[PDB]
Amino acid sequence: TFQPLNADDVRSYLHKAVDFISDYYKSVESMPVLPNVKPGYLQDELRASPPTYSAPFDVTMKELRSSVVPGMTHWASPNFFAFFPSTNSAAAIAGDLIASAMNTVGFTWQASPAATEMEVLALDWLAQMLNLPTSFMNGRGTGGGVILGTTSEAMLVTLVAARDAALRRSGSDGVAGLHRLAVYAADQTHSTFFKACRLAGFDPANIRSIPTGAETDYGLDPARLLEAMQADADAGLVPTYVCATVGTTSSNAVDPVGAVADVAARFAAWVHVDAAYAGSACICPEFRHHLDGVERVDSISMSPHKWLMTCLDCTCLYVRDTHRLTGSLETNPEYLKNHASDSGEVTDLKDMQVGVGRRFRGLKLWMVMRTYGVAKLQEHIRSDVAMAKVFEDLVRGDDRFEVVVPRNFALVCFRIRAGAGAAAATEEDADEANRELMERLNKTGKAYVAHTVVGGRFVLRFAVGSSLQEEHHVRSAWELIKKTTTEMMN
Amino acid sequence: TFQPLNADDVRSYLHKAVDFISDYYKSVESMPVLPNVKPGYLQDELRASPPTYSAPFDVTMKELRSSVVPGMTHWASPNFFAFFPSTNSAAAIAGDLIASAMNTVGFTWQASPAATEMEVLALDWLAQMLNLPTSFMNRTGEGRGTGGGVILGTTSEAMLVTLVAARDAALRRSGSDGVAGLHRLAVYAADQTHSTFFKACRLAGFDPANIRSIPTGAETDYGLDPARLLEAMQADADAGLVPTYVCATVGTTSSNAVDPVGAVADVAARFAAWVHVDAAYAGSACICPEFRHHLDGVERVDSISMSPHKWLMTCLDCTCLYVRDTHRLEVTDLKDMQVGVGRRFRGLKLWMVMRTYGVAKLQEHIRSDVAMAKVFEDLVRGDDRFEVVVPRNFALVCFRIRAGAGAAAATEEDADEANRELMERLNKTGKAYVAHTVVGGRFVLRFAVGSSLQEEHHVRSAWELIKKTTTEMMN
Ligand SMILES: *Cc1c(COP(=O)(O)O)cnc(C)c1O
Ligand SMILES: *Cc1c(COP(=O)(O)O)cnc(C)c1O
Ligand SMILES: [Ca+2]
Ligand SMILES: [Ca+2]
Ligand SMILES: [Ca+2]
Ligand SMILES: [Ca+2]
Repeated sequence: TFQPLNADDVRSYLHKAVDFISDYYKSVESMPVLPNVKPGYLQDELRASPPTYSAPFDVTMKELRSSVVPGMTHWASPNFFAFFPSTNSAAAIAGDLIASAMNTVGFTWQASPAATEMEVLALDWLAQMLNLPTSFMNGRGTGGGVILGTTSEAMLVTLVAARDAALRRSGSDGVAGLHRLAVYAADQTHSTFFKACRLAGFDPANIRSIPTGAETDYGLDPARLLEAMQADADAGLVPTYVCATVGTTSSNAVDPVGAVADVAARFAAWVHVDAAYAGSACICPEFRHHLDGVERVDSISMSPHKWLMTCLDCTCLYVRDTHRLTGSLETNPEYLKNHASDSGEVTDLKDMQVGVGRRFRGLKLWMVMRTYGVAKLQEHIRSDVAMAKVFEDLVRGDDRFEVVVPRNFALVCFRIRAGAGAAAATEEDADEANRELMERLNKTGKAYVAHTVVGGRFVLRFAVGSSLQEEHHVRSAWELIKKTTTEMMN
Repeated sequence: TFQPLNADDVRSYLHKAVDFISDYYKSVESMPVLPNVKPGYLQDELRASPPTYSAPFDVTMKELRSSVVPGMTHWASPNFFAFFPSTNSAAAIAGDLIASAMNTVGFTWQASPAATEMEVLALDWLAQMLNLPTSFMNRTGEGRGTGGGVILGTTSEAMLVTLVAARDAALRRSGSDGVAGLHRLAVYAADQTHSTFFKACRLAGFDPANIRSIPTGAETDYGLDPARLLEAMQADADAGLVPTYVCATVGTTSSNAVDPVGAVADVAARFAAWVHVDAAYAGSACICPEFRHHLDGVERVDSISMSPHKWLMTCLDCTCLYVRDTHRLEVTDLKDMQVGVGRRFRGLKLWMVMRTYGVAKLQEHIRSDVAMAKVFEDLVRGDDRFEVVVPRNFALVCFRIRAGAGAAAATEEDADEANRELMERLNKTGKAYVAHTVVGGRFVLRFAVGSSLQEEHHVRSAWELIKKTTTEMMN
């Protein structure tokens, strides 16, 4: 008699959720971006124990509005300027809602053919937008792709494939040889790469974080990479894997992809390109040069759930040889066996990821591309970049401020210059002035700004592109920075 | 001038999705559970390249109805009897829809306080339903517990991150220079533990030579024999290897065997090995007192996982990992014990399920699935041509046509072929989806009760179809 998917409840709960969402988008800008709660508030307000009895879903939604929403940081706010925006769209939310309701589990093709074939089709469409070489999709090709939750999983599975190949060819006695494998990335590489290395069992003493400096705009210098890898090879270590980043998290530095692949090829090392954020911009011809050389790397990942209007989670991994991944990741449990899998004519996507089950993530990505089309997706990239250029040129027109690195995409790095005011004579002073500025913009509730460290300096990041954000939001943000800065001097 | 979240599109697209969903549940039983498509069907229906121009969302929805839905396997069907059902609820779907619209990333408490606290809260609520010791809890009623939890994507992820924590702890215990001593670490699980666990062991860098799959037999109903485990671990310790981690499963995938948790924890304690309980499916049943005995001894293990996205009415992804006494590793989940950093607000839908329906309805949800499974099991036991292969512990029944049922099921090899034929004929009708396993070297049909729209009459009707089909086979 209890039917959790009864027709009446399905329609009314979801209608109430849609009403909440409409109200939320109309009212989010008026809320403070950052909340004013203390750790532990939530269990105080909800209770410590689940209710014994049921409640009308209107009560659940009231507690959502009363206790959850006021304790949120509003990533959807047009005044959220931190990290990178989680850009979103009605088509993507619609697609994920439909996937959640059908709730298929696509470990094998047979487990739901449409879920796997649409994932393959969405990956292929995106590869076409990105102008990936045909070696990255799939009649003799060996390339292909998989949608994963995170860049970390994409790093982990390619690290495992590279690890297993290095151990096999170098003659390791089982994993006795694992302590001789070495891996390489610039010191601007996201911290999650180094964690994935540790997960896969690489020795922390052999995880090389290569220094970068202002001379290359903090991109990886391939001469410094070659020297590190050669020194390891001369010491009896096995260079195994290099991560190059296009669009680093701190300052949007860009590693030279082709030059890195050429260096790594001297050692037969795996090369993965992390383009989690800036990959989406490469659907535009004027940005596609940042991926030159990708035809010589082993794998590349990017996240539509950053800059391609697809809600979390959605990270796309492309490899030139899927057999290298399935060799490490495949299983063949009896209860999943089926004629299609046996035939070799399908790829079961459990064999391209860590886990077994998986959501129908292909649906929302296809719905975004199918509904909006390439031209609109390109104009979405370009309008975000143009807003960022407005903000950069505003920073450059005020001699109290400096733009710390060149702007490649929609992120501007800036700070209060030294010698800008009495409260910033030295550069250690200017450091504390910028920290004060940031904490003052955040208490306002009309901004969320977070910082980074660029060449030993305290720097404010301004990451443009929250989906609700328009040009006037960025200009008003500039006025608020200017205004707050003046009040700090006197 | 293009606004992807403009008010008109948000309402109209979502209302069209809700209409599709309402229609889907009302009509999914009339569709064949398994589709009649061949590999590659989709690229013959839809365009090969992404469109340059935009299209009305109605066109997108028409292609979903015309080309996607006909190629799906309907997990939501009441006649879906395979694997474990992905049980679901209006509250869970609503919660995941709201999470997608807010679209926050909770990689720190500050990156969204409500999101981190709600995940912690949802985990602490479920821990109470499971009657876990406070050593697995973050907050208690008036203070703090000594443990913690995190909401992960898969049971495989839970195994991987606990394997990594145990691996690193054993390397320090054994004075390894970095990973130099990794080749000495051994790991253990029954041969009925999911193959994804042995894959996770290889992912974490354990040596294939040291990954132990312990044989099980019918004498323990394919549960792990702790004496066999002790023998294997003692042998490795005597050879200079370091016993590092044991996985005990409550409700194995193939036949729902149950490993003896407390006995496994005691054997493993003699070597200081990490013990993880995998209760991906059966964990949800342990919110009922008549099932909670299966978790006796959990106070002595190191970690336990279960997946609400199997049997607790929460759509994928939702796997809960609990770790005891996390100091050995203000209000935060164990964010370092996941593969990635930035992922969805998974806790909202889990809280909405518990807050909207309550503990009593969740328990009756478990009990009424088990009662349907018992009905099916008694129907099978009442027909001499069939046998129930192992005792039914939860809502999965394993059965087969036995040898001697007919002239076409004379030898045990013939019964194997007849069971495969029965399965394929059932699936061809579109009125069922059944899949198989192998138990004690015999081909066995699984019957997994619990798809959310499924009622008792669906189960009785499936049994009549099984009888009808078997009769037509034996001529
Ligand atoms: C966003 C970001 C990541 C995030 O990694 P996850 O594992 O998905 O959380 C990694 N690399 C770059 C360059 C990023 O911008
Ligand atoms: C579900 C199942 C698994 C597989 O889990 P994933 O979440 O798909 O990785 C592992 N163990 C058991 C007992 C299962 O039922
Ligand atoms: Ca195969
Ligand atoms: Ca924009
Ligand atoms: Ca209190
Ligand atoms: Ca039920």
